[PDB]
Amino acid sequence: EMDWDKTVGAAEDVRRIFEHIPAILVGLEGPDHRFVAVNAAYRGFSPLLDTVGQPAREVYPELEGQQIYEMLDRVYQTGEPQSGSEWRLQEERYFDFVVTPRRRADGSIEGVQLIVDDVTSRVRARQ
Amino acid sequence: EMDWDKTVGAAEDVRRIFEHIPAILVGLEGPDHRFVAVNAAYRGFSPLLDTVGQPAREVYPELEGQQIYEMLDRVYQTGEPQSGSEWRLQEERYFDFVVTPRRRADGSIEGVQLIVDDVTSRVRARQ
Repeated sequence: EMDWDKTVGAAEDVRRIFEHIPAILVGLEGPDHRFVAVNAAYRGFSPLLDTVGQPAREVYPELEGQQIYEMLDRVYQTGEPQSGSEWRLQEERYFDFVVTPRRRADGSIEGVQLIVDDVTSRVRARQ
Repeated sequence: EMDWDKTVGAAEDVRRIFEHIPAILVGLEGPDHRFVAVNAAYRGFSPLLDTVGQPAREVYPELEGQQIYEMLDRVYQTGEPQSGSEWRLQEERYFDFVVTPRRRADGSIEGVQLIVDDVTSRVRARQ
């Protein structure tokens, strides 16, 4: 078994690092993808805050299992990692991302987490 | 002021998300860059563990202020973010990275954190 405090870090410290990681990060939990962790970069990309605990589909209903929630479901249900490339999201933006499962010690799936990358300027550079 | 538990997440939860973020992440503290947070991807890339608390230069002395520690210093001292592209590291690997400062509420610099990207296969694909 692992000693988390010594091997990964103390919880408050690790939270503070996460907040400041220079990339868009999100953690979700349970079959309804409740927000469990979001850092400053994430909140910058979406200025809807005081957000932890609520189901994703509930804070972002303007989208609906299409086609992202459905891939969050697939990762949650099957544990198969999923990647997207250059997905449009209405300004008008494009995002790369990877979603992976999070397993408990018993091997069961607890939730998912994502790193997102804003690649708008890269596609917009296609003249 | 921000309510961390509600806005970013509870500390143990956020730590657990961080552990599982599918990208190499590291947090350091103080003028000697003591390890403060490292996730599974990081520990995979460097299987030297039980590592939190120690100064970087002390666990990786085979490198020496060259030319990376020196750029960790520059970010710590000046607060200027730094990016690297395709840095070799002896197998033989190549890494992209971004290092940013972490400021206290008083505006002072507490440490730095990094996201690292292994891009070996991308350069190795140059025939």
